[PDB]
Amino acid sequence: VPPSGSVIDDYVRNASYLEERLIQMEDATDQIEVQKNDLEQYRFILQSGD
Amino acid sequence: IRKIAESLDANLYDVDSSNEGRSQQLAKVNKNLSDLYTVLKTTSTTLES
Amino acid sequence: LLGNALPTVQSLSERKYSDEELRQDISNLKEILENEYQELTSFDEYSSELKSGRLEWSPVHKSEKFWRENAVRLNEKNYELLKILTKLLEVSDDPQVLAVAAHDVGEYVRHYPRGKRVIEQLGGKQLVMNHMHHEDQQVRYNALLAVQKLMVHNWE
Repeated sequence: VPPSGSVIDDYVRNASYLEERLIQMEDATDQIEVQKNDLEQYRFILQSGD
Repeated sequence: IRKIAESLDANLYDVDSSNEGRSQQLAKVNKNLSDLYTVLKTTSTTLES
Repeated sequence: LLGNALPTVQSLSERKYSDEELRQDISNLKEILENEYQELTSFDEYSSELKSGRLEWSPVHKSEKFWRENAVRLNEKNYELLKILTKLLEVSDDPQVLAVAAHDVGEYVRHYPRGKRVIEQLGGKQLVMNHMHHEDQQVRYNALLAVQKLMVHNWE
């Protein structure tokens, strides 16, 4: 087991960074897809103009 | 009709009575969906990367 | 700027020491390190930095807790200075400059909800789409962040 420096806190830091980095980036698809679906539904609705 | 529709499984919208007005509505609502089409691809490209 | 010792102060404060001297010394270092600048006004300094044409990162740039009442007075000139900054960005090629502006563009919605209409009247959405594929990784990453939060919060 080669000695490992005190960069354990650096690991803590970058993990605590990546957590929100990925949370904020992932929590968007759930919305962006439903907005797409709603707009597309509105489009077919309007397709019956006659 | 409006306040009975929601009680059951329903969705509400609004549409212009005129015809070319509906055409313009279609054009304006169609303009702003390519961005929506692309954004998911972008975020995925970031995610898997 | 170049130090970023903020992580270090807590790291060494928590760890083990038998001496009676450095314990309070590190606390003094931390309190004089953060209070000096992190506890400062922004809008005046924001204007000073933008008019100079020099844009960089600073605790003001990313800090948000002290950004609960800046937006209201960012509208004094109808965002004239900030829209001009966006224009210079459109005529700028420095990746750091590209990213810093979009950061606060996003901060707009993150703090101020009703400023969406002025953003719409900016017309830079297509330029954000163009920025999506610009060569630098940071610029397109931050642009995707900004546009994504804009679109999602636009309904929010």
